Amino acid sequence: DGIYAAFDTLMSTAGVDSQIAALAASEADAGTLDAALTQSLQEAQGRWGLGLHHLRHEARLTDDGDIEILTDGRPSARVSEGFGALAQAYAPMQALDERGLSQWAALGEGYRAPGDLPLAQLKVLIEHARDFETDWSAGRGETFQRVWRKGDTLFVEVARPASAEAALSKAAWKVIASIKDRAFQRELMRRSEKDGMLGALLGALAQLPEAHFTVQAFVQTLSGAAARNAEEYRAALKTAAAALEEYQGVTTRQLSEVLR
Amino acid sequence: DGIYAAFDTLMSTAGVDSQIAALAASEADAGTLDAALTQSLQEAQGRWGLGLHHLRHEARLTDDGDIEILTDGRPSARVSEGFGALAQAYAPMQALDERGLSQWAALGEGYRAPGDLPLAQLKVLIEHARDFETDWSAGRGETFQRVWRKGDTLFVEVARPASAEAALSKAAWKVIASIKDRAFQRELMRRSEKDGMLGALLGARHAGAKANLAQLPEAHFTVQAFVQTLSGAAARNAEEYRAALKTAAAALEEYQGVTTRQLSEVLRHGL
Amino acid sequence: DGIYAAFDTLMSTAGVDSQIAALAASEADAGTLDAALTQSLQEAQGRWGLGLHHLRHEARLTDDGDIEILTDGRPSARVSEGFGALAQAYAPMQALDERGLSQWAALGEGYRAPGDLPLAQLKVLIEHARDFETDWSAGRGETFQRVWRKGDTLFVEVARPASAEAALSKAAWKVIASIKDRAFQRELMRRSEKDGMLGALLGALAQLPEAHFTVQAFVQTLSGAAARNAEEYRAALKTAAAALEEYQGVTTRQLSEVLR
Amino acid sequence: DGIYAAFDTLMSTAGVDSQIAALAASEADAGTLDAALTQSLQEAQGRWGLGLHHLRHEARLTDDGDIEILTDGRPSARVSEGFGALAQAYAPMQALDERGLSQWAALGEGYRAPGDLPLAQLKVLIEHARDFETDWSAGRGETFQRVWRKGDTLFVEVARPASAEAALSKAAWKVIASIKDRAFQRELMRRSEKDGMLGALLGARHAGAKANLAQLPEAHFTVQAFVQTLSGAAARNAEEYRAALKTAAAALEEYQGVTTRQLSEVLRHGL
Repeated sequence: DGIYAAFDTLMSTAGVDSQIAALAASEADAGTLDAALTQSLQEAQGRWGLGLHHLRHEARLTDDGDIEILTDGRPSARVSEGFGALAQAYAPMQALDERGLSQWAALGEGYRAPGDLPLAQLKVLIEHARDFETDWSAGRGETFQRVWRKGDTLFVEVARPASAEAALSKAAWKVIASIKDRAFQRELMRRSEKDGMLGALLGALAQLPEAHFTVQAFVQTLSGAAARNAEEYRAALKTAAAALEEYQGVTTRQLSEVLR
Repeated sequence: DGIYAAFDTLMSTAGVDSQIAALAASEADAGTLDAALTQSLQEAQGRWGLGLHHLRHEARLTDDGDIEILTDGRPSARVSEGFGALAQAYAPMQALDERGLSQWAALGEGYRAPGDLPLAQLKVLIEHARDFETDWSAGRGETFQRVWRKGDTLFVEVARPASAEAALSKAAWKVIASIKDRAFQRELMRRSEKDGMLGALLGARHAGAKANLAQLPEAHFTVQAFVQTLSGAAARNAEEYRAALKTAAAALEEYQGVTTRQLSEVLRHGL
Repeated sequence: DGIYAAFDTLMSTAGVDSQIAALAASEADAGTLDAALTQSLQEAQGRWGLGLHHLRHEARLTDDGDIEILTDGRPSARVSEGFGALAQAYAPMQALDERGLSQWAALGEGYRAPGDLPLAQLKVLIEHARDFETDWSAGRGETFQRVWRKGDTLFVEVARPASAEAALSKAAWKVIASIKDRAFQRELMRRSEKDGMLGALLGALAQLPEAHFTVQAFVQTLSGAAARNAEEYRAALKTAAAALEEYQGVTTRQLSEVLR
Repeated sequence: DGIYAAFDTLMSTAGVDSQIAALAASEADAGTLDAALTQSLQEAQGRWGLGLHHLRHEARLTDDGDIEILTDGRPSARVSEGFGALAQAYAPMQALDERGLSQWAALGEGYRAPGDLPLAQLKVLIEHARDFETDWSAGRGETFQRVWRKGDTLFVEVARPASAEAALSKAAWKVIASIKDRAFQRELMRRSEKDGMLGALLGARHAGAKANLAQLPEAHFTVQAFVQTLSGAAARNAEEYRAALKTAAAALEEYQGVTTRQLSEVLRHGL
């Protein structure tokens, strides 16, 4: 179950407990496995902060027993090629500004409401518009928020962009601070002075998916009448911010564990 | 030659100067004539007030020298069948409330906002929503309004519902008030108290006038609405929206007055 | 009990639980308090790694209710003048090399055995010499060791020199890594990038005794026949190394607590 | 003049050429004479083998023209009191074992290493210890050794214990073996079998010879030891230590042989 386990780690870098290997162990058929893979990939895309909401992300089993990742049904990458390869495949499809926020609109071509829109106007849009989308707006705790509705589903995205290097540095900091051996810790803190906690931990990388994917956002979804309710929108925004916090903490602790 | 003038008179009831007869006489190719017929009939559909904005309306020439009208690619009627036949074709696809307003949405399936939305909320929708539609207003008399945007075009519809019979009755009231023979007009009013003003007028017309009046398109079609369209940046302008609402209201009033005058001059010249 | 509490913190920087304020609260007389102060000062001198074993360190109550610190009976400093003042008073009496080890001999003038002495020769000196002293020798875990006998007491000193700046940096590292608030921690780690964890913690010093005194050594003492036994010497060396480790850990955790 | 020569003869029993009489005749000031007396007597104390290294030995002139000997600043005897009186003064401060070796330590209170310490351990002590002392060796016959360092000076003491009576007995054996009168020597041996060889010799001496022999310092003092001293770097040299041990042993042998010859030439010249 090598490819299944690799997909499991790829999902775990986004805080997704896909359990794909366990599902394959239960003699699940190709369709059920593909549906689970696609659901996990969509969940992880909602958290990676790549800004590809305009594309349909799917994952399927191939004839040779591999897992293929596709965008809009177009073959994008395969797991056997490595996680860095899949990041390289995703890169040209992205468009990021200096803040790490996606410049693409989730609804594609069409009007986009300004990010500095007053809350009363946003309430009007929520209650009475058909489809709408807002640009990135500043939020609490150095985060950014936006919202868009497609059909009968309202998506609220809260993002704090973060490079993989920063998360690796934070995890290495925590790991170095948590070392029980005094002399070993003093040596690592000494090497850190010269090569960062990066070369401190490594001296004591691309294969690990955490070097390419880290949690940067979270998308919460409302459906039905809840999609047209301001109370539900605010509740979803709060839950999305809390989920971003929780999943970033989970991923940083997981990275610390894997570096230990 | 006759069918083209018949189409022209059908369009004239909706205020459309199609000039199809002139285009036919100019020996224009088929595609141009079908395009002109389709554009004229689509223009007239927004004025007849049938509430069929969700259907695609087309008109094309057929092999046997007639004009065929189609909705959603499905044939509906031929012009030679008569105007009442066209009305009977359009009727089962209508859904009107007690006020004479269409209950169908212009955008089809989807959310429609309530009517009488405050200027602030409607302004937010106009400036920042992608596509939207509102229900009919409460009314300012027998005049109602609604607005919907599709893609890059905003449509403001102002409708004063009126059947062809209602317009003919208004014209009949006008001509009876215009009659200088006081005894004759008093007699006509005495018969009207029993048989309706329209029926009283028709009873004093020529022999077989009812059969000679069903041949006119105005007995089945009349102006019930006016749609004013904005495009581009003006489609997202609340000021342009309210100005277009006023423009459509004034245009509807002018058109209905013109139909009233024409129907009065027809009923008086009858007998 | 301000001066008593200040002396208590001064002893706590060496890991000494002097409890001087509690003793003064029990209406202890001047002699008992002075004896306790002198014992605590000697214990702290054994751990500060200042290399002043050749001097007699005493502490006494003054007529005005202060505490006076003396070397060889000569007034050296007073607690009311501050801990930095006492460090300044101790500084000219010191002699330290590039490794942070004291160059002074604990027995004063006289012969000093080389630090690279073979262990059999050291055993002979332990069993049959009257008084002896060895220079600093390298030991396990980046530590250094030396031994000397005066009269009927054998002292084994194990030292890992460490500046107060390094201990402060290590404590700030631990405190930053232990912060429960994610955004606050990210801000501190960001400021650290520019001003060290020093300005990171301070921006969110000389008055605190930890800025001037930190644990650098430990001295274990044997008496009687145990002073002339090689087994006892090796056991004392092991206990001294373990005590150095334990007290350095205790002081670093205490400094982390006081910076939190 | 007599007391100075008496001190000289007292020193001669320990191999010290004090020349106090010449210094007195040279009219040297008091301080010089006291210093010379003290140095000579301290030199003789290390050869008499009384084991009083822990005491400070001094000699000084007094008001009445005599010489007073002091230990630790306490007066002990005057030279005019006789040499036996000086021996009786020194005796209660001694502590000798059955071998004639002093049980007192040279460094006083403190640790003393066992004797017969292997060359390696003793070498470590010599090179790296500050101050140390060892007990007496097992002996190589009646000759014993020990070593102690104080400050910058190392002392190696080699002792062959012998009372003045023992040295006189050895000299008596020598002179009796030297006697050419075979009948006389056989008679002396016959009396010696009963009264000791020394007593047999003294019985054949002059009248009142025992009273005429107590006036000689050699009846109470004799060479029992030799101390060789190293200073400075040589005080921390094991090779210098062993060389000094050999030097002290040879010097002790030479000194005791000289005393034996002198005592024999005195006993023979007696009668």
